[PDB]
Amino acid sequence: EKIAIRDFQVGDLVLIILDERHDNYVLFTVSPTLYFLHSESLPALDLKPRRPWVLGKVMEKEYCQAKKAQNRFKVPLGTKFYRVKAVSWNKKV
Amino acid sequence: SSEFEVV
Ligand SMILES: [Mg+2]
Repeated sequence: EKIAIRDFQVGDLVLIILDERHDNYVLFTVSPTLYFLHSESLPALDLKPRRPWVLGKVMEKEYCQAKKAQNRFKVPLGTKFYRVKAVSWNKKV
Repeated sequence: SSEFEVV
């Protein structure tokens, strides 16, 4: 019913945008922490590795740290970030 | 993954 903008937990409705700085889908947030959309969620949201934003529902989150400077998230070596699995609010894909 | 690890 309402969009979460921080303190994401499973069940939350979230706004997901194709970020220009990272060339990757991220959750819109006022938090200083990075929340990336997990690559496995792209087909559930009708996205491709090019829609600009989508609403999603949080199913899972995983706290991660970059081990390589050159990675899929374009974050510096050692950056920590969450990876978030999401699905559409009401469509089974 | 070699790119990142779970903390
Ligand atoms: Mg991924």
